[PDB]
Amino acid sequence: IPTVYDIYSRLLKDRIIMLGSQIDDNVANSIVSQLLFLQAQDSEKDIYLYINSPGGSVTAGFAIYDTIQHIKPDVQTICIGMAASMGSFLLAAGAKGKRFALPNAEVMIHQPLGGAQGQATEIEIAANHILKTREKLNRILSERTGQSIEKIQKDTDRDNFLTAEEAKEYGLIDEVMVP
Amino acid sequence: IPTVYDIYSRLLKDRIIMLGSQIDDNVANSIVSQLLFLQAQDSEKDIYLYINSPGGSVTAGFAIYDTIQHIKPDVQTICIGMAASMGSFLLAAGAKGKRFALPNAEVMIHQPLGGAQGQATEIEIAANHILKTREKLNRILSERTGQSIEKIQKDTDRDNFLTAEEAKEYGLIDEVMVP
Amino acid sequence: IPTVIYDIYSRLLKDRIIMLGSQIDDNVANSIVSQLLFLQAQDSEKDIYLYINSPGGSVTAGFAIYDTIQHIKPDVQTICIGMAASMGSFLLAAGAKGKRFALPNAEVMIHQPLGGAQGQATEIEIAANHILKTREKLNRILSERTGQSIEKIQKDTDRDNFLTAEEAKEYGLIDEVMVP
Amino acid sequence: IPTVYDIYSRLLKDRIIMLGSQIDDNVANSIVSQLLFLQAQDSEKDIYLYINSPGGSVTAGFAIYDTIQHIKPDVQTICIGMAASMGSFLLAAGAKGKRFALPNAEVMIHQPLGGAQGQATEIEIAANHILKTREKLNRILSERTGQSIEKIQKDTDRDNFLTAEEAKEYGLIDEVMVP
Amino acid sequence: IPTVYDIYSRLLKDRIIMLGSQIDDNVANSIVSQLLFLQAQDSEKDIYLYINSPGGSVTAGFAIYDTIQHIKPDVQTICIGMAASMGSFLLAAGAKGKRFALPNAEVMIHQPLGGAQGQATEIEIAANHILKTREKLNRILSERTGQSIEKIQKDTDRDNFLTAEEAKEYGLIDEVMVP
Amino acid sequence: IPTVIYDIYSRLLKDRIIMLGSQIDDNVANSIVSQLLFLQAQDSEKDIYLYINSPGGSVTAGFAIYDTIQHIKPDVQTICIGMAASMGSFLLAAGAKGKRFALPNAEVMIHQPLGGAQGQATEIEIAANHILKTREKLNRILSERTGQSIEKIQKDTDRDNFLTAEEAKEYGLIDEVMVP
Amino acid sequence: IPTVYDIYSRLLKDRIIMLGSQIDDNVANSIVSQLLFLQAQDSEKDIYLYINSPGGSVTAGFAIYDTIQHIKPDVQTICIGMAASMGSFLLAAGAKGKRFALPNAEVMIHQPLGGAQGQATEIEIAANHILKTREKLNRILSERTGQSIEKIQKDTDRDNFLTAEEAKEYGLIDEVMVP
Amino acid sequence: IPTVYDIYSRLLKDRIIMLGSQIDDNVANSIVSQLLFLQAQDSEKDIYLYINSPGGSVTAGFAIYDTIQHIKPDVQTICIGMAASMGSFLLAAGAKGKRFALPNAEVMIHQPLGGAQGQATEIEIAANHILKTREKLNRILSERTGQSIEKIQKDTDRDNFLTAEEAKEYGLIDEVMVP
Amino acid sequence: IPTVYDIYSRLLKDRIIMLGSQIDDNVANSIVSQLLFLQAQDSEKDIYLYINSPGGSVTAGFAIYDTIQHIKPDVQTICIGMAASMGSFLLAAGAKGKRFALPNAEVMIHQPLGGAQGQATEIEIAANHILKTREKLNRILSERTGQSIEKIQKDTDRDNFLTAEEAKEYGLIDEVMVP
Amino acid sequence: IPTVIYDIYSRLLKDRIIMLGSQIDDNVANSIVSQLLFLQAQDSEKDIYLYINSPGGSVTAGFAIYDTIQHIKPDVQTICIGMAASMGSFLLAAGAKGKRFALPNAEVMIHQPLGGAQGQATEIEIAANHILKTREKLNRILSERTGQSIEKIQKDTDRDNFLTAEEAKEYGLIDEVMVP
Amino acid sequence: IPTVIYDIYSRLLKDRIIMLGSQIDDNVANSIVSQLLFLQAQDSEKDIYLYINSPGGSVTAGFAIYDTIQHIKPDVQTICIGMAASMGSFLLAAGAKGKRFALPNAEVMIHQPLGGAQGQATEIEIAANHILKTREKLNRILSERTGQSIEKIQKDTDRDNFLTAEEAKEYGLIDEVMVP
Amino acid sequence: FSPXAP
Amino acid sequence: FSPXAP
Amino acid sequence: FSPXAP
Amino acid sequence: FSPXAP
Amino acid sequence: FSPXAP
Amino acid sequence: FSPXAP
Amino acid sequence: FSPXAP
Amino acid sequence: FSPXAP
Amino acid sequence: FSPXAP
Amino acid sequence: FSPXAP
Amino acid sequence: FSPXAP
Amino acid sequence: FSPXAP
Repeated sequence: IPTVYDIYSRLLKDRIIMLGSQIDDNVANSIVSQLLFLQAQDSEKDIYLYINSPGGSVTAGFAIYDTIQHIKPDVQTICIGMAASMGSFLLAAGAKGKRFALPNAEVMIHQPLGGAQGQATEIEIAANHILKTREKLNRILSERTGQSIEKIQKDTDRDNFLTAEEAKEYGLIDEVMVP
Repeated sequence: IPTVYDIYSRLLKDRIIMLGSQIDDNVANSIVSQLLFLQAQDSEKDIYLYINSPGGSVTAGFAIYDTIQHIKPDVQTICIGMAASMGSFLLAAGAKGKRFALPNAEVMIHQPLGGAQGQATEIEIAANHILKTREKLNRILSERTGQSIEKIQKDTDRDNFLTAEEAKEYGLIDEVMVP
Repeated sequence: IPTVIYDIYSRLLKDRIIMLGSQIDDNVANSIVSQLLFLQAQDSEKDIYLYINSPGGSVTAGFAIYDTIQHIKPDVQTICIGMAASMGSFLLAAGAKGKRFALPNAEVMIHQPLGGAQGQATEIEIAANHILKTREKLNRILSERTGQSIEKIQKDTDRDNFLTAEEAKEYGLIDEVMVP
Repeated sequence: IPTVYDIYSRLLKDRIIMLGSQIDDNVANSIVSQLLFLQAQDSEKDIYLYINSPGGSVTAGFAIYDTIQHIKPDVQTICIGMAASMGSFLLAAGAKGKRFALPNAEVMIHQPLGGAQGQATEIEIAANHILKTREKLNRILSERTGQSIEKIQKDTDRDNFLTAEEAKEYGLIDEVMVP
Repeated sequence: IPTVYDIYSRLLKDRIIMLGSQIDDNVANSIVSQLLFLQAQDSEKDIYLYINSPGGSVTAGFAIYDTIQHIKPDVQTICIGMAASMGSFLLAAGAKGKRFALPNAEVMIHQPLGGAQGQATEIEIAANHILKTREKLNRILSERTGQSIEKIQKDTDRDNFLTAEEAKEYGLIDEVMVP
Repeated sequence: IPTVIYDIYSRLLKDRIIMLGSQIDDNVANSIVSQLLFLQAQDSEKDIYLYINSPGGSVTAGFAIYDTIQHIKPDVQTICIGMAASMGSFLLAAGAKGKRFALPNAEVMIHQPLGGAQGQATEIEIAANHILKTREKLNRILSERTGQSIEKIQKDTDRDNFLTAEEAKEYGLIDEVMVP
Repeated sequence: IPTVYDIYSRLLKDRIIMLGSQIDDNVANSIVSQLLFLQAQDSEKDIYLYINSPGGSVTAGFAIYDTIQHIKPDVQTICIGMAASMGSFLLAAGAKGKRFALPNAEVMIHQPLGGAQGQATEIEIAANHILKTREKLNRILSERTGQSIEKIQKDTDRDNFLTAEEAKEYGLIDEVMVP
Repeated sequence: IPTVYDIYSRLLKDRIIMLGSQIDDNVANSIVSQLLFLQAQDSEKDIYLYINSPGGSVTAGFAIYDTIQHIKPDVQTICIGMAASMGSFLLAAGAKGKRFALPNAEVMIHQPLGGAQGQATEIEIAANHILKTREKLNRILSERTGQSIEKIQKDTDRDNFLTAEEAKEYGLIDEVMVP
Repeated sequence: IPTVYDIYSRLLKDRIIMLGSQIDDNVANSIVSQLLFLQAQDSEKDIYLYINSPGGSVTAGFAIYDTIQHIKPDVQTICIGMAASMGSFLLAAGAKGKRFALPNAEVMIHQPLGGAQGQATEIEIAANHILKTREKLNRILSERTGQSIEKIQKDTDRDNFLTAEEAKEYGLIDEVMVP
Repeated sequence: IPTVIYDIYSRLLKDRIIMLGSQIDDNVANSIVSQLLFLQAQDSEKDIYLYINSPGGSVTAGFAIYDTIQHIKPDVQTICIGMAASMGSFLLAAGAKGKRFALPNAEVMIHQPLGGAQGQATEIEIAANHILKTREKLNRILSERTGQSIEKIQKDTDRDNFLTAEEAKEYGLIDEVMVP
Repeated sequence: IPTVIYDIYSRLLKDRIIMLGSQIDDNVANSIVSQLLFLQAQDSEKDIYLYINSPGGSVTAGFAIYDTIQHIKPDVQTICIGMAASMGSFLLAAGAKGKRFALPNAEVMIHQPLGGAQGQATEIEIAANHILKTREKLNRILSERTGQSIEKIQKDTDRDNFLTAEEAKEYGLIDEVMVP
Repeated sequence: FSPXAP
Repeated sequence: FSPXAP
Repeated sequence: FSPXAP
Repeated sequence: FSPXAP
Repeated sequence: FSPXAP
Repeated sequence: FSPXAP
Repeated sequence: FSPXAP
Repeated sequence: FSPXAP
Repeated sequence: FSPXAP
Repeated sequence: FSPXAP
Repeated sequence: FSPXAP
Repeated sequence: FSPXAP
């Protein structure tokens, strides 16, 4: 990681936040803290969330999502490279009109993944929880994209890879950033 | 395994079948074959199923269960040592009036155990399957014990250890075999 | 494995019963195939009885058994005891028409073939084409054996689909539930 | 972790404490130290405890709990992402009227987990200890939520997932923080 | 294993059963089968159970115990080498007046060992079960030795090693077999 | 492995059936070679039947079997049940002309030989030269057995190439699909 | 890593970016950030991307590719040592007339690598995705080199090693940098 | 291994010995014993050694070699499949005029392999020993093939693969066994 | 690493570069960067490359080689301890008349090492590549030493250890640095 | 490493003390060599002090240090504290004549070089020749530094040979025992 | 490691306190030796304080410290806090006479040296001779430092021997128990 | 399982 | 276990 | 998260 | 598989 | 990525 | 062990 | 392999 | 690498 | 530990 | 190593 | 260790 | 924790 400040701290000075890894609690806590700090510095200027992420934890992802919606600044999202799973959910969560992807970026949507072992009753609880999580994700994706819940359900049943242009047509982003 | 014939083959000559291990497909295939063979030798004489088993596979257990109910001979069941999980289900499956346990034998009933990994939809299918399996077990146990399905559901929610005398009161066996 | 005054499975084979009681790999297939051909050579007219308690396994091994069943002259009855899943349920459905059975509490499960591929794009393409062709072949045969449309088989095998014996009968995978 | 100060040290300057990981002794010792330090700086101003945690050690959790109740400043609690087990206990421990969750945050309550190996007598001691620990947790949760001990016992028997809105209805939080 | 018959099969012809290993289900199933076979050959002649065992499974041990008490023949017990835990329980279970140990044999008594993992409620069930198992063992040992339940409880609290002579004084055996 | 009132494979060997039902290693080759020579000694005129359900394996072990087949006087019929891949499909194609069969759902796969080499540049050169010469030898023989040109064999074995029984017949790897 | 600044930070001051490792997300995020930072410092001056890389992730590589094409400054590319796979793709992506290799540098082109496990349907999705990725790479390589798509397809079917001079003749670079 | 006798025992009745594995001490002891037994049955009739072997231990190989040369019967050698290293040495050791290979059989010759660890003096001893072993092998191969020691030395410096026809030209065998 | 600056950074101030480890990409990237930096500081003054290295990656080695030949300053090479494989290649690459070794230094030359796995065609490609790499190394060594390509080929066929004096006679260095 | 009001080793280097206090690998050698050259550049006349507590290690790394000691103008004093074994004792003996010391309870050990070889007979021969030549080189230099004959060094290093400080002095590996 | 308004150990070193608070290896020895020499250079008359909480470790590393203590001019006080075992207790006993202390609940343990040997009979002989000579050297010095006979040291170190602080004083390993 | 299998 | 099993 | 925390 | 193999 | 992000 | 076992 | 081995 | 990069 | 160490 | 490197 | 090193 | 620790 080069020094210029470390490069990421230098970008944060210009209100750029990098989500460039798998989403776990540590990444979420850091992004949330950055969002709140930037709002405190200036509640009107745009924030820029650059996304190159295969996704990760749904609850960690929702910490970021809820913080984006809570703060007053518009949060622009730019997909560079890849936005998969909770990564693509967060891409779609940027301010309307300010969600971008580079031309060769990959967007992937699918249903949440998980696991359960033990008694029938325990598996039931785990299943109910992950199905409720999927309903919550699909509802929000419907609102953010303009697609019906029924179409989101069908289109996320298996791994679904989109080009930047396809993500735009779908309503996950607003513009392809062309060179 | 001592010779007298190996001891188990000698007991099979007197229509005694030993269920003395964890229930997997190999054990089931062997017990099923023994039951059918004894029926072919004599369709009227009793068969004796001695049980010392912590249980195992539900489908393997059901292969044995269905074979017991199918054949013409009465199958006596005797719990020696332990009959747990699918072991106790098979103990309860013996001919009415001919289900026994020794005085210090341990009977244990609980709900089926399992696992599920992957997409929300896959976890849903696994959960539905294990709940349907539990309903099927509870219904049959109801018929064999005389207890309601509702009571079986409550009593199998966690590990439930019964003395021989308690197993008799419950209707899992008919008699405690006293010296 | 207990002895009868023969090992028990060899004793059952004398009465033309073949046990498919494990995961289907090449060794299991080679043994079942050999048993089928041997029984046909002993008597080309008498029924053979294939008892199935299997989670399935290799598709090619399963097809060795399938093709041998269809080739020989004797009717092969199939009886599901316990479980017939994947290639196990395919073989259950492959028994002689009118002579496919399950015990009341038996579990039947159908789904699509499973596999894997690693390497260059072109290698993954070849593997994908092969497994898709395998699925089409399985689904077509299941359509013929059950009387269901290939479209319905495709939808019903998209994920793990568990059937009771009674449901398997309604579906056309078996002919009768064997009642006490 | 970006520099602005490291981001967490910058938040601590504004009396924000981050509980953003599994709760072990190190996390507890750090949070306790932060609480006491903030009290020493100003004994009247509110402290803000942001929670994104799957829980962890009960004794470590109680170090934090007891420190919160001991100090003079009100400690606000905000659930971002997830508050599970001892995490949800600490969420409920914030000053009355000042316990919050973001709209898509997940709250989970259940009974304590543990283990015991050895002699019958040793297992008895371990069991008595964990049951007493559960009674202590349930009593305090009763006081903090306004629910009866009987209801807490039933509702924590297995994993119980709550939405933010459900956590509010339950009395674990006071308000859902809406955009 | 030398041939004379294999040596153990030759001893079984003279109604000698060897319990010369750790007690698991396989050992129990074999000993039980041997006892029943010998009873069927002759219901009046003594059987001889030679014990050199560190113990093992309590339920497997109880399968053997209950079979001994059930059959008509007296079962003599002879401790050679070691009888520990469930081994010493079975030594004490021989016909009164016909329980022996060689002079340098070691007898050891202690409380049952086990394990429990999971929720507080699951640990409670496991603890209750192992304590009930201990009560059952201690009650029977009281009856077989003539010692009070209170004394058995104190003397089995930790590993308690007895010489043959001490085992006789205690009432675990009737005679030391002198050369 | 069941007993018939012989182990089943020994019973089939009495009727001149040899089972190649596993991966081809030296032990399998030594056994098949011994069986072929023994059957020739029993009767030098009667056909032998080689049943193949094999993913292939060692090329040298495969060539031990190949050379023994061509050496002995009896015709060796080959029947693909399930799968004949790699050296398995080579041996399928090596059966007596007019007497190479596959069951309808059997899978045949052809590809180039696989190997490895680590060490000095000169050692890698030797390993490469050896495996390329092995491929030339396999391709030449396949050309002779199938009637396809060496150039076409080279192109068609460049990557994994899966054939149905019918396609294997059209290619010249077998003579007939064995229909029920 | 010696100090002069660490050497790489010193080179970045003169607008030199080192791509000297396997390409993963962390490397891509860093290179992208460096490119954008250099553009912000001066939108007209050339940037120099030195490449010694065996390649790596295609999506990470495309993050770098898209950033190069997006920014206003010309990005010169210099292959030192090795540019293989996505490394050689990035070498070819430099500004026209300003793509170089040292005389003994190795360039290698081939098709993308991947994997897939699971249901037939899942393998189909994975295959379609990697084939579309290959089409995209080949099309861009055609445009950057002046070779036909048909020739690129044939020449990338297996590992294809080029000398610097051969890479120049092919159109992957513009000049061999001679002493 | 099929029954006809096990197949190998049936072949031994016709004086066929199978060397169909890696050469270790167990294989050597067995082959030596077979050779001596066949000589005792009939000191005039030919023995047939079928070889499909990657070689192995040099000392084990020499046990076989010396036994072949010691006994009165001619030992024919037939290479089926592969004769490598000590395998090809033994192929060449058959009676002159009675060494065969099938047309597609592979013969490979190379120098002995080994190892040495410890003090300089110990490595010297190990090196001297393996070089002396190589001289002994090369001298005998010279005598059996009619090639000079100098030519054997050059031709075994690295792995050298021969076709059957080439092995005949070299003098390792006398005839290719043609269809 | 002691401080005076860390010692290596202090030596770099006097235009000394240390190649004191196995040659991988990281080492190459660092040495290349150092060479270019020193040239930028002063394009006329000598640079000193001290070598104590067992070699490593050929492509990494060629990055260093090409950079040495590209820059204007003479690069002196001094072998201290060991220069093996690509280490000895780089020793020989120093400016003519300014290649040195200490009297007890070890120089070793041999052929490149590698691997290849997969289809015959893939092994062919790997073999062709490593043979072409060896031809390139041998040609350059010929030019730098004055020895024929044929002699380099023979002398590098196996590990060939040279004293400093022998390395001088060979033309790998110009002088032995005597005390 | 504690700090002094510098890290302790950097503080000692300011007084021209170099610590060789670990196993000798390339990194240790490169650092010691750099320190020696740096101290010479600071002052080409003042003594340097090499403190040795080392079980030895790589012979080539050891020779980098040896050759640098002999090359530079300053006298390098050597002091064995604790242990100087193998290449450690070689370097102890390499200090300026009259200025090689050991503390009274220090252990000095000499033996022959250790190594390994795997592969073809020819490769083992090359490895053996190399390690024997390395031993000859070490023994020759030790002869010169100690005043003992090459023949006596050869015999005395055949196996591990442990010397007290006093014995090391009598042998000629050091000049004085440093007494309190 | 907390900071004081220096890391705590660096702050203690400013007051001539050296902490030997771990297992004794070469790195620990090299650091302690360097600290002792540095403190002597700062002031050759003022006492140094060696605080010991150590299970021991390497004998040669321990002797590096021992010899440095005896070499320098300042008195080195030793204080056992917690534990001084094996080479730890040897170093405790090595402090200036009259200035060796232990806290009341500190544990001191003495025993014979530990080691190993593998290989030829002759190699095991050399290893045995070396470790026995090492033991003789340790026992002789302990005799001198404690006032106990060599015969008594030999018997008392034959197996692990745990001493209270008071017992260590009676033995002569320390001079005083430091009372509160 | 007879009647009828066998 | 007879009487009665068997 | 202000207002009100902080 | 007869007729004809065998 | 400016204009406009930032 | 006789007499008396057996 | 006969004739002639055996 | 200048001229010209940079 | 003073007095007297230090 | 000077003279002459450097 | 001085005198004399240093 | 004050008062009184500190």
